[PDB]
Amino acid sequence: YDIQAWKKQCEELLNLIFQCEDSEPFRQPVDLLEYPDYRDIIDTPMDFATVRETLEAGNYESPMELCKDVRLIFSNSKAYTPSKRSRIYSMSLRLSAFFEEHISSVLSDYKSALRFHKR
Ligand SMILES: COc1cc(Br)ccc1CC(=O)O
Ligand SMILES: COc1cc(Br)ccc1CC(=O)O
Repeated sequence: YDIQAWKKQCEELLNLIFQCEDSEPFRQPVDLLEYPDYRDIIDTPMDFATVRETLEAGNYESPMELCKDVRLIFSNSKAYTPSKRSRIYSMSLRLSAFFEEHISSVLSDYKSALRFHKR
């Protein structure tokens, strides 16, 4: 029932994401020089370095907030892709499946810890 445990769990999950090849297009903000129309389609850019930095600065209050930002990386990829068969979008789907598979217990444990605290 550790209310703070999600933070290190998210740091470890981000380490796994950064280790894998599929995260390369999502590690840093999208290069606007290589994709000049990006901000015409995407309102809120997001990347894994920004998520990790927000976490490390103590600027997430819960794993749900981190999860909303990570999901924004994947929804931005889906919205910017010219095709559902594109290389970068296909990497985003694999990374999203891995992220969802691992964030589920982090969210459940956190919500369980808060319920126990409220008793
Ligand atoms: C992650 O942003 C993208 C998502 C998709 Br889908 C296609 C291209 C980009 C730009 C980039 O390759 O950084
Ligand atoms: C850290 O990422 C992974 C680790 C393992 Br094991 C399997 C799949 C992935 C996701 C991906 O490579 O897209």
